[PDB]
Amino acid sequence: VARGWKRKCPLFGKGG
Repeated sequence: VARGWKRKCPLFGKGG
């Protein structure tokens, strides 16, 4: 999934 990028994915935060 590409919706949970604000949890364990610090790569895309504000940009997500």
